[PDB]
Amino acid sequence: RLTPTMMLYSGRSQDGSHLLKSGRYLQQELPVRIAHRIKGFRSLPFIIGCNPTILHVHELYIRAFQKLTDFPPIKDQADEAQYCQLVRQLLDDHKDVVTLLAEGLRESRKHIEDEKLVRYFLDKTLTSRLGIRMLATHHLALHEDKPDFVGIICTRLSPKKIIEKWVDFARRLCEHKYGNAPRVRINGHVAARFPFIPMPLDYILPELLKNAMRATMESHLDTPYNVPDVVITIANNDVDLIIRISDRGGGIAHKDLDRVMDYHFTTAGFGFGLPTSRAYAEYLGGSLQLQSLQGIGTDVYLRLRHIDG
Amino acid sequence: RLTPTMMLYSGRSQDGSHLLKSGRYLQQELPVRIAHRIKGFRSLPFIIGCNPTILHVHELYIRAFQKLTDFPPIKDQADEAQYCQLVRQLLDDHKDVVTLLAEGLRESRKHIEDEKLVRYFLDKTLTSRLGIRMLATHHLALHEDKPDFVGIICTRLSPKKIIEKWVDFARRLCEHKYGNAPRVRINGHVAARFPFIPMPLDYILPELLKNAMRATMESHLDTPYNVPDVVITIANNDVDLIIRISDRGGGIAHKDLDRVMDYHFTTAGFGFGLPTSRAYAEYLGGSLQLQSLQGIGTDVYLRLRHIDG
Ligand SMILES: Nc1ncnc2c1ncn2[C@@H]1O[C@H](COP(=O)(O)OP(=O)(O)O)[C@@H](O)[C@H]1O
Ligand SMILES: Nc1ncnc2c1ncn2[C@@H]1O[C@H](COP(=O)(O)OP(=O)(O)O)[C@@H](O)[C@H]1O
Ligand SMILES: O=C(O)[C@@H](Cl)Cc1ccccc1
Ligand SMILES: O=C(O)[C@@H](Cl)Cc1ccccc1
Ligand SMILES: [K+]
Ligand SMILES: [K+]
Ligand SMILES: [Mg+2]
Ligand SMILES: [Mg+2]
Repeated sequence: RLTPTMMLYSGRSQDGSHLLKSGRYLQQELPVRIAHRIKGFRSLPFIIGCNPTILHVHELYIRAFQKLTDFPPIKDQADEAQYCQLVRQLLDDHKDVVTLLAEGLRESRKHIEDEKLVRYFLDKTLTSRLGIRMLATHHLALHEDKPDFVGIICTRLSPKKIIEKWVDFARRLCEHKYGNAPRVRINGHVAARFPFIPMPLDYILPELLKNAMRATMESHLDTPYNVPDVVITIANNDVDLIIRISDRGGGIAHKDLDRVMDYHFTTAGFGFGLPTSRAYAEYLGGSLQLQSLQGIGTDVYLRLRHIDG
Repeated sequence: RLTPTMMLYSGRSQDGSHLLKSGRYLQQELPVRIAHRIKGFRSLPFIIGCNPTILHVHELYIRAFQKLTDFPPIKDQADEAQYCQLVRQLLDDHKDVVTLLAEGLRESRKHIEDEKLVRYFLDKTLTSRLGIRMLATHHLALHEDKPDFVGIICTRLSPKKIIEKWVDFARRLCEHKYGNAPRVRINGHVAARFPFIPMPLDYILPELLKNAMRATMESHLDTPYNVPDVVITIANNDVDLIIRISDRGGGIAHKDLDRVMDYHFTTAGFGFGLPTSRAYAEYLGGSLQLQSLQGIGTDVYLRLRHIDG
């Protein structure tokens, strides 16, 4: 069952033939998708494309294409096993790509007149990248025998559990900077369990939690020891999963509202949290919507489609 | 200070000359706006325009134009006083217009192929009507000496007070039908007071409250004696007033979501509550936005711009 035009193999065999079919799928799929990313770099405005960090990333993708296309057609388990080593190397080599693009683009984008251009390039590049890393990680995970997982697909994911995971994480970060962190309540369908892919949530949830906690602390500088809770509601229905994250952090100002979804815009991280999360949600067939109550707080609505039966 | 291109006179004199200037303004303004509504009827699809209820309303507007244009130019207080009698008559004669349009259009709109057509006609007709009734009522109110009012403009409106007014009202209606009504909590800027025109709120608030209470009751048929509260948050900033109305009434279904803002669409009133409220909010420079958590509830966000300094 599929992410967009990308299928995650739920097949399984004892002879391990599902691993060869998966491996062969990747082998046919990855080079084409990397070619697309390279075409993306080739079409960047010249002046942005000449930035040395952008050039570095452009070269990384070329190298990846080279390694992928030089790898021989998979015929046996020894082949597949070796291909996995390559996939692991590329996953690691490219792990800082978002950060590098942010850096390379930060100034150089100001050099051009179409602001739509960079946004489009980042949405496209980052979401294609997520899709590639999902397929790749899924293949590697097929070798695992974690219970409740078929690759990266959790067969019985609890939204509440994964939210709490990221809450603990964001609270620790927040405490480190402010001395305290809002407490988080979670309500709604807290007992929901369903088949789901965690990975997008692992990107998005911490970004939105960090935003909500930061806003809460910075609007309560006089009582850091007593700040309004962040409240999270889970709604699980047959079509989608909805996670609403509500804070009393004072809201997103009218003057900032039309900018918060721009890559690089920050009123402080490096301003990628919101546009990246939205691009990811929409890529997967969901959405990310903001409701600002200026003077009071912000509600953020994450919607992700369910895995189709 | 103004609604769109319509100015509400805050002028005041002891000789009562502000009343003559206001009266003269109305006299120049109303006939033109009524002419526009008549042109709206003239352009309706023939088959809809021939509906007898639609024809009735079309005639009402013609009569109104006739009476308005036959009235002599205002020169003195006796004139103005008489013009007020006319305005009062028209206000009353036209008080059921929304209901009549709903009825006349209900079936006849199915006869045509552009669904955008009726929506546009209603948005335009209903909002122009609100604007006219606001100007008209404002003029009449200039004769009043209610404290805290300049015409229909409240100089120190409390959002909490007007919300409670409509809560009591909606709860009574709801209790009459279900035996109980959700309790309502109000939070946020509960002590806010500012200059504001109540009239749009008096339309919108009861519509949204009725929706929220109905949804809550119909999703709790087994425990009507114990239903989730409706929760209302007031956010007051320098740009707008935001009133969020949140229920745990189960949400607006995915299959219904794209229809709830259509005139006439109802899953039960007569399906005008939402599209009418949105048209009114947008006419006044605000908005009405819905966030559905299918399986849990709905958040409705009403935003109205503040009176400009
Ligand atoms: N929940 C929130 N409350 C208030 N402001 C927010 C919230 N979420 C985001 N923002 C604003 O949006 C801006 C952009 O957020 P983001 O894309 O995550 O980048 P960053 O957090 O690195 O600035 C933030 O700088 C902040 O001003
Ligand atoms: N808060 C809500 N919760 C659930 N459903 C709602 C809510 N508000 C509106 N709806 C749905 O939207 C439809 C249209 O609402 P409206 O325009 O007010 O007309 P009516 O209430 O007369 O049907 C309703 O019939 C109902 O199905
Ligand atoms: O940019 C990335 O992170 C990805 Cl596209 C690199 C990669 C390519 C192919 C296979 C696995 C990882
Ligand atoms: O349809 C209405 O309610 C309004 Cl437009 C009728 C009216 C016209 C002119 C003055 C006052 C009321
Ligand atoms: K941003
Ligand atoms: K409707
Ligand atoms: Mg952030
Ligand atoms: Mg209604």
